[PDB]
Amino acid sequence: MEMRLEKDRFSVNLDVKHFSPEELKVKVLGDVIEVHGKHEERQDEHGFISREFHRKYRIPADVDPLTITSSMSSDGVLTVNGPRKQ
Repeated sequence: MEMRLEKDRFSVNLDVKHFSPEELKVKVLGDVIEVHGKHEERQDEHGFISREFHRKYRIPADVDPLTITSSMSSDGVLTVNGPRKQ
């Protein structure tokens, strides 16, 4: 989901509730945030399921890639954020 852009901040949210933190990987390639999620076959309420996604976000030009950080909430939302340099 969301791509919030403040004057002095940068923040993107992603609903990854089906993936455990160990099943997710975030990589910063230049000005691109890459999020990869993959989980092997798992039983759920409906049957059995495996999933995989690869999401790419464009970072604003005024954001130092080195300052990008991330976090996961209890509600399974992944947030990637960084300070704006201007």
